[PDB]
Amino acid sequence: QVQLVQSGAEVKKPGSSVKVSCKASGYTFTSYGISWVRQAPGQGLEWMGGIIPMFGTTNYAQKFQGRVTITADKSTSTAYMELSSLRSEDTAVYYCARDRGDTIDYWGQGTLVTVSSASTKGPSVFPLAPSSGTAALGCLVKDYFPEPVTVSWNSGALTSGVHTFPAVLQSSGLYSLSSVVTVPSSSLGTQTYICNVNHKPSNTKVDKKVEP
Amino acid sequence: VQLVQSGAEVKKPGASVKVSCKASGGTFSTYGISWVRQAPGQGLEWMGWISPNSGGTDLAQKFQGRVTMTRDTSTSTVYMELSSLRSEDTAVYYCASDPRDDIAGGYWGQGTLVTVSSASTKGPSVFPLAPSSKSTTAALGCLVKDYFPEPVTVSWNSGALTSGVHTFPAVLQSSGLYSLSSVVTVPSSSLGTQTYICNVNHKPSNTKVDKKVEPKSC
Amino acid sequence: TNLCPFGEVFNATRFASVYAWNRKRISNCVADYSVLYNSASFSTFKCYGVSPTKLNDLCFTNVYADSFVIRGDEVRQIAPGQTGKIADYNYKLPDDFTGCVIAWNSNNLDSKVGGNYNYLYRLFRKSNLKPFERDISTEIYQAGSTPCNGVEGFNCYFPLQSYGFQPTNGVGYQPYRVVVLSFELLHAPATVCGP
Amino acid sequence: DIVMTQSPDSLAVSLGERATINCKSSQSVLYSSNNKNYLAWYQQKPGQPPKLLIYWASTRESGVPDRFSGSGSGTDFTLTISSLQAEDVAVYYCQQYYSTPPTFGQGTKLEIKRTVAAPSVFIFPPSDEQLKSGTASVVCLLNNFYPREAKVQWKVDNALQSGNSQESVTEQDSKDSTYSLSSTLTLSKADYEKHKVYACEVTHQGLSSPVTKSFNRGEC
Amino acid sequence: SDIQMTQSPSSLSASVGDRVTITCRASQGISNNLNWYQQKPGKAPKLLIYAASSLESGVPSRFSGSGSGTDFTLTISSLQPEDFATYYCQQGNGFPLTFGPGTKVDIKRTVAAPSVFIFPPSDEQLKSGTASVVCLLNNFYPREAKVQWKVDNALQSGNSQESVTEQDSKDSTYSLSSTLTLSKADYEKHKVYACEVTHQGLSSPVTKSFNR
Ligand SMILES: *[C@@H]1O[C@H](CO)[C@@H](O)[C@H](O)[C@H]1NC(C)=O
Repeated sequence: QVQLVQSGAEVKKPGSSVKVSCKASGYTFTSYGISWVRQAPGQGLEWMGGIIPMFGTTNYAQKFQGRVTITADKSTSTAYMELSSLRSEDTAVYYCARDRGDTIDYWGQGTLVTVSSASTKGPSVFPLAPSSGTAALGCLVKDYFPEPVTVSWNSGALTSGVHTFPAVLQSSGLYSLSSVVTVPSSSLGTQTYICNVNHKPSNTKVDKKVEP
Repeated sequence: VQLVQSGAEVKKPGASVKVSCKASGGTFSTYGISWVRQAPGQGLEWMGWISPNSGGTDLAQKFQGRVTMTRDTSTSTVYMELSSLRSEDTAVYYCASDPRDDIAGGYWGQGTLVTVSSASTKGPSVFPLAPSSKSTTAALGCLVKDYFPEPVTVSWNSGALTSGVHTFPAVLQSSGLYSLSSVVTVPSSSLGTQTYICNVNHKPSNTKVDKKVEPKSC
Repeated sequence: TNLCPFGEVFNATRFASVYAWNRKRISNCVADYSVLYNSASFSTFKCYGVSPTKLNDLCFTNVYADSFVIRGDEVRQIAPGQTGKIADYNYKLPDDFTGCVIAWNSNNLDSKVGGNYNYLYRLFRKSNLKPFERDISTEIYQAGSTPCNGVEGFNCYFPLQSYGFQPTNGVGYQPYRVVVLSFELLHAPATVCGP
Repeated sequence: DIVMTQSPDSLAVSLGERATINCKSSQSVLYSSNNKNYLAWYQQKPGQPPKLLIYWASTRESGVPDRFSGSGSGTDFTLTISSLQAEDVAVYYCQQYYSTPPTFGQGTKLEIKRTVAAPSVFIFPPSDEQLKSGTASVVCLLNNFYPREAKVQWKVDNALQSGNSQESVTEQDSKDSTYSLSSTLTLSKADYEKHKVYACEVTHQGLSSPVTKSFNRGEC
Repeated sequence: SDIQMTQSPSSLSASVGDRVTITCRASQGISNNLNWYQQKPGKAPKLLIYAASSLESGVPSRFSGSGSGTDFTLTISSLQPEDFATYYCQQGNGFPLTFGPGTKVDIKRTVAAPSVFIFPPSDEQLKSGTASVVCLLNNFYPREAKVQWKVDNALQSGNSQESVTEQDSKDSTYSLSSTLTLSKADYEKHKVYACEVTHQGLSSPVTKSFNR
């Protein structure tokens, strides 16, 4: 019945500070410790720090001093992890977790923290075209800062063979993503194919056609 | 290093009592603080345990639904609530220390006595007792009747007479009121030498009455 | 030939608790132990298995440095074959120890106004610590015969307790920083020597 | 549910003698890991909360005299006082903290034993101010007797009274090691108006025969 | 000096009903202070086994841990469809807390060669901003693959952002996307772009290319 709820995802400019909150419930607070670990996109788990609410003692990782400060509010059953002077390397999802001594038995939802120099910008989708068994086509979105982005193709009708990739961040650039689909070559000129892209943060839907 | 509990109070059936146990001169968090209740004229009955520095409780089955142990907001105290009070809940409640902690020697707190009874707060009626067919040393005293709630305190000659005085424990009457009698043995030579008065005091009702006992001719 | 960063552990701005005693690995350097013995800044400088005079002109393959803070009364327990709440539960030393122990007073650094309750120590364990073992478990201890699945209750308490470390404390209850050097020579080239 | 049963329920020991209080638990109180009996002893004088004197069934709490001593193992435990004094006259409980919940004994009330003492009986008629009130009550007094065992029965006009007398005994005096008892007979003033002679027949061991102190309604 | 944790193998592939055994090693001895965690993509880690030997509440009995000092092994009695995820080991014997690199587990499949395609940039971006050539692999079971991006007879490794999908839920095949980024003025330097791919299911390497 142990359950930990973390704060919402936040976007910060480089050099600023972030404060991730974590409210624990379903168990006796102050009887267990609480820890923080972050996971960079496509990387392992890196321990941030650990604090015991019984005595308020805080211990941080090797090189996070002057940057991280972890506090606990016993009355509200809430632990706050704060990281300041944030840079682009620190962008990751931070996990709150009930910390026993030699183990961690309950983990929180996590809170994504994105710190990049650019600001929100609508995506620019560019159509892919096949030429010269089955064939492959698709679309390509680029120059969008917020990570959430969706594709639906023929309004949900085209669902077999479609492969939407994970987004990758270009060098000093906004995220980039490509969606593809495999379709028989004999049906290429008969049926129309359109990719419907909806970027909720920019609130801009874009449809683009594909053809040789 | 000692534990000071809250003041004694009285309540009606179905009410709620909240006893505060403050720990002075340090904290008992190393082994916690337990609650033990003692019915008047009965044994010791454990009730539960609590951690003052962190929180969290552990309760017995017979009280699980009624007892509510609370950590302090500050001042390093401990609280305890009891709801749906029955007449059997009338007892003295102590906050005990664990026998095996040497940080503070095994010492409990002054027990907050709570009394649950349908009878309301009432003052005592005091009647003198006359010395006569007696002695070898004549014995006299006073009678207090129909008083609630306990405790009561009696003294003789405003505390001057302290030897040979016997104050008896009260008894609850079917009307829900206590009544006792306190006596004292004085030499039969001093009946006309020195007068005697009994000073009974009922702190709950805040009533102080002095009764002048006069010996009878026979 | 670079010297050993011993002022890196002895002048380490922060120290650790005994239940989580920090361990440093020192190698590829020359260490002058005669400077530390005659420093007159350490209240206790006891060595076991090694003569401190002959220690300087000697070589080892790898030397460990364990650092933590205890009470003054508990400095006696940081020694081979000792008994107590520290040696049994916080930090144990082997019977065949070949390293020194160095302790000194640290009231100004580890005790401030209103007390310094940030140093902890182990109070309960189901078994004694093995030599050079560490245990940072905050599992509630089963002091009685009734089990507890990680929930506080009667006969089940938090195993960690904070030191007082008040400025106007007694010497035996005063904060004392202690560093234990371990001299280990395994199947490797000796790399920590003296002049 | 570990029941603690002490023997005996009440003990009487002379001054300077030794007092032995037995205590038997429902099951063994030693643990396999540490061979320590999780048994404790408590003293509770009638005025204030209890005071711990023995824990782990042998080790004494600091600040108590060497008279008290913890002994026993397993499920049998005995508390022993070398020389009984007047100050350590109280009820003693044995309590175990081996299992949850911890349970105490029923208690052993310890009293000083002295020679037999006869009680000087007295009788007090109801006061005039009480007679002016709704009801009246008569007071029979027993004073300075060691064996608390004493039956008193009110007799009103040679008729045995019962169900209306409430006995009451004070605590043992520290100086003379004696008790005192007061039987209180309560009835309506109209019922008190009808009958003439009111007496309390007192029976005690130190009394060679039942001593009867009586009075008549029309007296002073 | 901290303590590092290593795992083996880096990536394992088995199927339902098989017996999978993973290993974990530490720099210094940690006694019984190792824990195993299971993380699935998009979700938080779960404690599988604490103290390297005891089972945690809510974990099936097929999971079993063992080891002491510096060598520990985690074994599964029989693999299940819900057991395919990434596994970590951590040390809880000292500070700072450190984890292992990780061990991904995917379901086994017959070796399948990747269908490779290549896409040119459309004219719509060339007006706004130079876009990249997109060469995608599709439906190959072993994720192990090297996307070689070439121009003329040389091999340029300046920029090749590889984006890979997770193992497909239906056919259990991966899909890779790589985008060679150059500028429009750079796009006229050679005007012939060849995509080269090496894979285990290919008898000989396969090159896809388009001109102008
Ligand atoms: C710590 O610093 C002091 C001066 O700040 C120096 O005298 C002392 O030797 C240092 N400790 C070492 C080097 O072990």
